[PDB]
Amino acid sequence: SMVKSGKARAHTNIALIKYWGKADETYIIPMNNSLSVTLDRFYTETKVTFDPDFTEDCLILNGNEVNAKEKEKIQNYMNIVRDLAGNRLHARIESENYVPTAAGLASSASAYAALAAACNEALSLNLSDTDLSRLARRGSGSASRSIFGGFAEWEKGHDDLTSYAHGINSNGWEKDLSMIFVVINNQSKKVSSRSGMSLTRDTSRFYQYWLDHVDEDLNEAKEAVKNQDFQRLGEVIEANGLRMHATNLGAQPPFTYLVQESYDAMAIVEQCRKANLPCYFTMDAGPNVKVLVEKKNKQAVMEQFLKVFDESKIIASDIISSGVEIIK
Amino acid sequence: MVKSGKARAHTNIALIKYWGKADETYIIPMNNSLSVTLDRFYTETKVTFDPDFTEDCLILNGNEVNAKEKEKIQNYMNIVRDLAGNRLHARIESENYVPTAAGLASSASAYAALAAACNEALSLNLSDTDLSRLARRGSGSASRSIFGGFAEWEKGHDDLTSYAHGINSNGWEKDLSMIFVVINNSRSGMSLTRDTSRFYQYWLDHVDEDLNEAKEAVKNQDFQRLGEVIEANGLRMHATNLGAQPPFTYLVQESYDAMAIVEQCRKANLPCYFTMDAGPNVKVLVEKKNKQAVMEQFLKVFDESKIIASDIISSGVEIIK
Ligand SMILES: O=C(O)[C@@H]1CCCN1C(=O)COP(=O)(O)OP(=O)(O)O
Ligand SMILES: O=C(O)[C@@H]1CCCN1C(=O)COP(=O)(O)OP(=O)(O)O
Repeated sequence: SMVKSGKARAHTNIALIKYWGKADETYIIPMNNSLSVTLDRFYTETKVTFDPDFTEDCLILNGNEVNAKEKEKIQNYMNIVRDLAGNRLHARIESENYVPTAAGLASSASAYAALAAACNEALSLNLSDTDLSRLARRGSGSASRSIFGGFAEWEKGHDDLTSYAHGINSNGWEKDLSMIFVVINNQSKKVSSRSGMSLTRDTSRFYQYWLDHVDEDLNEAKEAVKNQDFQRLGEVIEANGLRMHATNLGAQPPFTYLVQESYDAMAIVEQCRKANLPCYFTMDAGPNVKVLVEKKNKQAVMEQFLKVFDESKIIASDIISSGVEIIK
Repeated sequence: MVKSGKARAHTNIALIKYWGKADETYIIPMNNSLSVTLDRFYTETKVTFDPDFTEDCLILNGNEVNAKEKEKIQNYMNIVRDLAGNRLHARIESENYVPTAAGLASSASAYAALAAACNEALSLNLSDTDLSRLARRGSGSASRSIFGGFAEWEKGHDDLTSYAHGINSNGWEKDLSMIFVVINNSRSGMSLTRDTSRFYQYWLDHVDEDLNEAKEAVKNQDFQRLGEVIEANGLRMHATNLGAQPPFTYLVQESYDAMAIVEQCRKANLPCYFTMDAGPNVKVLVEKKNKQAVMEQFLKVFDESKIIASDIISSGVEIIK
């Protein structure tokens, strides 16, 4: 009778125009806008239960305790929630990732968007989509975008109030598109995108080059979406993604997320283009290659990869039209 | 009635990179380049023109050359026949003094030595300029190996104007060394990149400024200043390949491991700077006074057999005998 709960499902998203580097490390304010598509196949379901008897926040992930470290980090995030709601209630958070994390797919975007929405629901905060995006953003930058379906854009702003995402209307175009995930063999050594982007943003000799072109890329991609022009969107996003990886090469000292196998998959995309199967690739904080393709060519493109790659390593998802949702 | 000559040329490493051709037929580059010539790695080549020879023969390290190289040699020798004004075919006996199967060895020392050997054999008395032009026709990088120490290849605009020259640094080269880090996993890569790379314009926009900064650092013997610009330039070159259609890279994780050690050395008062060519090997420029200290840092991580140092040689291509 004194316990408040809410549960939400939020889907992962992949940046076509990259978020890479922060203006503000504390509040997670980015150096540039980003543009993403939200994936139907992969998502996180998160329940939060607030109870006055709880003395601290507890996080249960895929049925298992998290270590004292994750627990510490989740408690700090929930302080933001408590401050926002004006209460001192602690919560038990029970989360399930339905994201291929072992295969290298990121879950922080769906995780924080799900948590943000679940809290809004549990506490009856009535946050707008803008304020939900802002709350999610404090947990993970890319989470700001997972509040939304289809195409979404993160507006960088200049502070906590002005940095947030919104959904882009594409006249239903997202329903015609898909993404193929090529799972690429990589080392299982620890990697962090927050840490990588910070080293690059602070020291990279090629970071200015990234900054000088990103707005142009973004405008070009947005214009391509307004026109449902697949080739035009693809060319700029593929180039934007490669420029992002270029910046890491200029870091002090340099680094890369790509491995030879990543390059083999890229070669396959170009082969597909020359054989009249339009598609374009992007890569994130890892070697996995993501292939944007029109839904009607999804299978034809997949068969080309399935010549080279194990069946288990080629995973396609549609792009979902709806945004974060409240569930049982 | 037999004409023979022998020459030794040393490999050189581009500090400001040659990457991309304006003209594929005459090997004219999109930009100037700046290299240092190495003491340790070289090619000795003997050429013999026998009227009784009907076809060009290349024996390399006691063995015969593959089909692609053989064809390349016969095409190149035609240029030499044309220049000389004879029709003599030649037996070429060439020896590479480099560590075996380590990704070293260079078209640069090979064609520079071949050019000088022919020059000697046929008594052409070519000026250094025209000798660099002849070497250029075999391999662009060979234009620079005619010289020792620092050398610059001036791109010019045709066969006559595109050649290298040696740079006088008042003996500065005697104070410098280069450490090779051998790591396991160009005309074709640079071709794809020059023709298709989405980032090639970025390369062209900055190369001339890098070159000037590099040449000015050399006049002042300013190691840190030279090092910083050449490291950035090297990395921009590999960036261009990332934007190629489709993208490719010469670097592997261990290449990045070596670069990280260079960075730690700098932070430990041991100035040194890296560069990479058309492969994963990392080359580290360092002053002689710090060579051993920097090598010790590498030997903490890499095997001794993989860490190979060379001085920068002051003299240029050289006739043997
Ligand atoms: O997907 C993204 O938006 C960008 C573009 C390329 C990959 N990437 C990332 O890895 C972003 O990783 P995040 O977990 O959102 O970083 P934080 O804000 O520090 O929490
Ligand atoms: O060393 C060089 O000067 C450049 C800079 C980076 C690497 N590199 C090369 O691989 C040049 O290789 P080359 O055999 O001279 O090229 P070609 O004129 O087509 O024969």
